[PDB]
Amino acid sequence: GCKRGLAYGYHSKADMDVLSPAVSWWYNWTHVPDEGVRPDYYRTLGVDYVPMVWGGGNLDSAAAGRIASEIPEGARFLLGFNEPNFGAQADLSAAEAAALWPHVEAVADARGLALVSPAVNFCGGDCQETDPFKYLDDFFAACSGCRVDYIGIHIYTGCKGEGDNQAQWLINHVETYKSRFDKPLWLTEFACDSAGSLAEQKEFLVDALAYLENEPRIAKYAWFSGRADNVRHASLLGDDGELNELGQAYVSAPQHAC
Ligand SMILES: [Ca+2]
Ligand SMILES: [Ca+2]
Ligand SMILES: [Cl-]
Repeated sequence: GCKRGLAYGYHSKADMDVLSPAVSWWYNWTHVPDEGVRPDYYRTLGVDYVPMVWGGGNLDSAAAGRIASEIPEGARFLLGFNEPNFGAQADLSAAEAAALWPHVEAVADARGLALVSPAVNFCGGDCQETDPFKYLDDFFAACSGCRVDYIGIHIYTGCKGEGDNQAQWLINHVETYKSRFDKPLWLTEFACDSAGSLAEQKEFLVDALAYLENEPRIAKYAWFSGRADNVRHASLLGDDGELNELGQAYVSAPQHAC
């Protein structure tokens, strides 16, 4: 249904009150929703929680059972491993990710969840695989019998883009995924990474959402993040329950069919 989500794990009730007019889903890199809004408040607001299996550690049938019984009632999706191609994140070869996928698929089969691939991006340092398109080709080869409904991607570019479209470098990467793969896409983290001022991140966000809302191959997208320390000007929230100017732009931006 509605595409606009958030990648954040520390929502308060008041935070979700001000986001929920347009932010219809979120995830938090684990499989149980943020303590501040659980077990009922997010459900009463009608915001969807999407669980994740972040990585490959401590994973077997017993763990799959536990995760399936801990994910809340109402789940419909399950995200696969986070940035496995990065040594500093889930740190799995495409072959290892494919070999452990049965545990992820066992959770989704038990609970009736649609599956998002492990989420990839370009890696430049400490990389199992630098090239995200290659990683995914290799994963699908190694996971030939596996259920994967959607492809997970992360994009972080500079803020200036091309001509009047400050999001052109992000658009160009989505167009590469669209040519390299046929499955629908979830853009589970994005922001620009060079913002010299708030105005630079705001113009990038506005042009990015106009593209993502109107691109049918993007099923869902999630801004990084509610409160971020290390991506300059990327936070949406200030004080408890207060959107900042960037949050207001994210909530107010036009939506496709929704
Ligand atoms: Ca281990
Ligand atoms: Ca512009
Ligand atoms: Cl609650």
